[PDB]
Amino acid sequence: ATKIRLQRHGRKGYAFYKIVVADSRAPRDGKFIERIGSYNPNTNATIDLNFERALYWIGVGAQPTDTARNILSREGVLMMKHLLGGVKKGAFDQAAA
Amino acid sequence: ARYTGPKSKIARKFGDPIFGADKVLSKKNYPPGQHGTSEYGLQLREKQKAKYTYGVLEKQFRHLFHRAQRAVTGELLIQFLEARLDNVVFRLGIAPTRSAARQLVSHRHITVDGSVVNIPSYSVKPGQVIGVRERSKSLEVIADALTGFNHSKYPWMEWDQSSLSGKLLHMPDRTDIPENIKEQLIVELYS
Amino acid sequence: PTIQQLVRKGRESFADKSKSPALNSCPQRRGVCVRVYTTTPKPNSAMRKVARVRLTNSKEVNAYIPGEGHNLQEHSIVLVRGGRVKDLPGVRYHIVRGTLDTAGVNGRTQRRSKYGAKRP
Amino acid sequence: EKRIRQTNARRLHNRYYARTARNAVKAFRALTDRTEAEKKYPVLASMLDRLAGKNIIHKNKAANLKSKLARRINTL
RNA sequence: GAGAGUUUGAUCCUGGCUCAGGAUGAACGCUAGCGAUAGGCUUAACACAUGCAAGUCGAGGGGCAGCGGCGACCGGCGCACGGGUGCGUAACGCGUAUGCAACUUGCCUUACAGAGGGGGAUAACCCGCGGACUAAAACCGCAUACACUUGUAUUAUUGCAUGAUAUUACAAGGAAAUAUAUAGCUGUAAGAUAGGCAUGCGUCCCAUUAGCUUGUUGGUGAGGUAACGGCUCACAAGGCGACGAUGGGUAGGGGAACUGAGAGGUUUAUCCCCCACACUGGUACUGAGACACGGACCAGACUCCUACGGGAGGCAGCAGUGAGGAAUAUUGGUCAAUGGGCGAGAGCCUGAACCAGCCAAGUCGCGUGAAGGAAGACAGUCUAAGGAUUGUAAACUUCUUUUAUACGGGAAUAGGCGAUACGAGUAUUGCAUUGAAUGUACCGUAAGAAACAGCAUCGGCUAACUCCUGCCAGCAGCGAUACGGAGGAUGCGAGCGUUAUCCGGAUUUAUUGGGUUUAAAGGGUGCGUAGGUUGUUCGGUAAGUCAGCGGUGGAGCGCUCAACGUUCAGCCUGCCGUUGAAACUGC
Ligand SMILES: [K+]
Ligand SMILES: [K+]
Ligand SMILES: [K+]
Ligand SMILES: [Mg+2]
Ligand SMILES: [Mg+2]
Ligand SMILES: [Mg+2]
Repeated sequence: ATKIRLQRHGRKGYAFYKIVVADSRAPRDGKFIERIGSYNPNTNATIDLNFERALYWIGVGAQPTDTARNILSREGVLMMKHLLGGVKKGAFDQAAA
Repeated sequence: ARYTGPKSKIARKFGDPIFGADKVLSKKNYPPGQHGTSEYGLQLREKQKAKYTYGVLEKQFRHLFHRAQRAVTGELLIQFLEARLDNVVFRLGIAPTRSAARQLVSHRHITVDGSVVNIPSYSVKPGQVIGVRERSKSLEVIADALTGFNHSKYPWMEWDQSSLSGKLLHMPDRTDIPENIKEQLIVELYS
Repeated sequence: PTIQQLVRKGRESFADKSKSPALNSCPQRRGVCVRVYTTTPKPNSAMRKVARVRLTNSKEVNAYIPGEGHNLQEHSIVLVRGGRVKDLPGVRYHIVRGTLDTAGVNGRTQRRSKYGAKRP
Repeated sequence: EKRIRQTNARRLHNRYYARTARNAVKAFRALTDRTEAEKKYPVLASMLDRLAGKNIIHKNKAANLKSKLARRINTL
């Protein structure tokens, strides 16, 4: 299936991951459909993320891995519950906390 | 590697007092050897003079040269050579000679911006602080070179004896650096 | 030629031959000393020591023996490298000293690495 | 051994129904009477559709066979 | 964006050759301290033995002989991926750009409908390769679905020819899985993903390779396929070729990488995309998907074992060993991280991957000490003077680094409380192979740490002794300011040289950018086919040409510094689509 995962694109002893959308059958650092961000666990962890594209792929049904799911839980990408029109029409703001 | 050999032989070969003052600069001053020139000879003499006076080997010197070419090329190569941790420490007077400055930097005695840097080739950008280690401010050898001498003849160092630090205002122009090196010869040789 | 002549025919570029064809694009080869003999130079008048060697690449060539004093003999396994001698027609290869059967030159104190002599 | 046994059993199972369906279409292809063709069509179409939804053959193959037989019986 | 030598007694040209430079998954000789980050059978799709590499589900079923969970069997999913190799293949194989109104697509997401009723074997077990009873989310009917398929229509709308999309109908036919709220099951549609087919242009030499083809070219019909089609099967005759058909030889192809101011070129070592393959051929089968990489059957080598009745392996997965060779490493650790497979989850597995070990080892960085100390002893060249030489010897400090000790990070992030009743947002819990590994700190010490090449010209660097053949060389050549040693000198420096391969100077294939009287080079001379070129002028067109619009394909930050990682400004200037212009070429 289509997945959201991290490819190790760095140096020995310095792991830098690229957040991409790719088929499950593709190799880990090989082919991908779209690049949606970056990830660095060495700092105290800087995350770059395309919010619109990540929302689009999680809406069309790309299954994220565990670490990519945590990265999407951060930066508020899993707000599809709030954006599903759950008997409301306004948009809440939880990013400030 | 490092030269770690005889210095008076190089001093008598080049004539100029690159390492400092010595009695052999005035007594028996001639190129060394029991037996003792083309423009190649003079260019090689100039390049080796720069290398010996700044403690740089050939590959590092070539890297410095083409870095200066990428970013007058001979004019800024000299300031690139001057902007070095050992050279800046030596010019601040905290160490007697350039070899002493190199050893002091290589050992855990010199900090840059509060962090100890022990690479004696680290390029020092303008507006940076180079200072003695706070754990090595009370060495017998560390004080006689700075205190007492107090040359302060360079209008690009700020000393601030009350903190034992030092600052580089800006890269000095090619006329204010007291080095007898014709950069045109070196850039012609490497061109 | 005219532009149309070049369009019809074009330009042809030859291939430069290799100066050591018996090595088969290898730095060194291994052989056996088929014969050990002496040759005369083509205004020198010396006695140059050469060996006819059959290399493992199915080829037989002549290899000069540099230095003074060779312990080699017939049917000896030797290492053969490129390099020719100007005043000797024929030979175009050298024998590496200090490798396999060939021994280093005794009593050498200068240019030691070119003749396989250790530090004394 | 398990894979070999499963493949042999499934091959025999598929061969049974595929050969039965092929024989059914072969027998239907020699019919002449319109009423006989009309009363023999639905069971053959049911068998073909069961095969197609049962993955012995393909849905497009069953559709092609059904279309061919219907167009044949539409012209006596 | 450059040159040097070399034909002569001495010139100026022409022309080859040789050096000088840069780069290797290179090898060899001499000599070797450390750290970081790369790379490691280039020779043969060579042989061997051992072990591992693809399993998982007791929330599917019969059993428990084993204390809860599970050996084994039936069943579901996966093993077509990850990984390895470059044999074969001048081909819609690949690159670039499109089309499918001729296509298929498990797992995933969303929407709409449904899960009602039954019956056979059979594995294991039992009893001796045979006999009997067994269960299903295994297997197969029946009921239902007009959201699907098939056939006949009506109303349309609209295309690119064959036509396509929707409605409104009749007819026939086609499913399921339940288990302990969760996990789910079936049909249909849309999306996403992955494949398939067909196209325009580009894609190595040989004419001491000139005709090739007989389902070959087209039409009708039928069959077959996911699908069009000579894909296959039962009239006309064609089609393709000097813009190179056909035949032969050699290559996997691109981005990269290296290298040239540019023109470009070389080569696929690591890395990524596509293709082909799994000892050699043939056939398939199972599957959503197969050249089936740890699946069959048969036919061929070859190799191994039996106990002569019979059976096994393919080492182009990861590691030992042997051989070939100039030459390339451990029968290592862990699933902690990333990625996969299965599972409701916990979790299990993973020679992918993370790591470590070995290897002058490609690149980068550091050390082998820092400041003073007069002209010891021992070497040379001249009985004194000069070179070694501030060099040693002591006397004063420092520890990068080595050693002994301690602290030791980071890579590790993932019960209630709204409530839409489920998502989702918040606490807690263990979790490191690397690993005394970075780093930090403490004693007592310069203590443990420098080679190699060449010094007569080109070129940086000269005395004396040998030899006067032995020798040396890239050239002028010497056989010595050229051979061998001793003293000094000059390069580079944990490296220095030798060999092999590839580029530039080379304009030594010259479109940019060469020539043909005498240096190589005008056909013996004409006529003429294909082809190339086209006086002047008036209008059309828009093929070349030009322009616009779309689609596609240096500055920071972190490594203590640097190599190196990483981000944005910055080219896309190649291809395609769509609008305009008309001076020149073409018509
Ligand atoms: K962190
Ligand atoms: K399947
Ligand atoms: K893992
Ligand atoms: Mg180095
Ligand atoms: Mg002539
Ligand atoms: Mg004539």
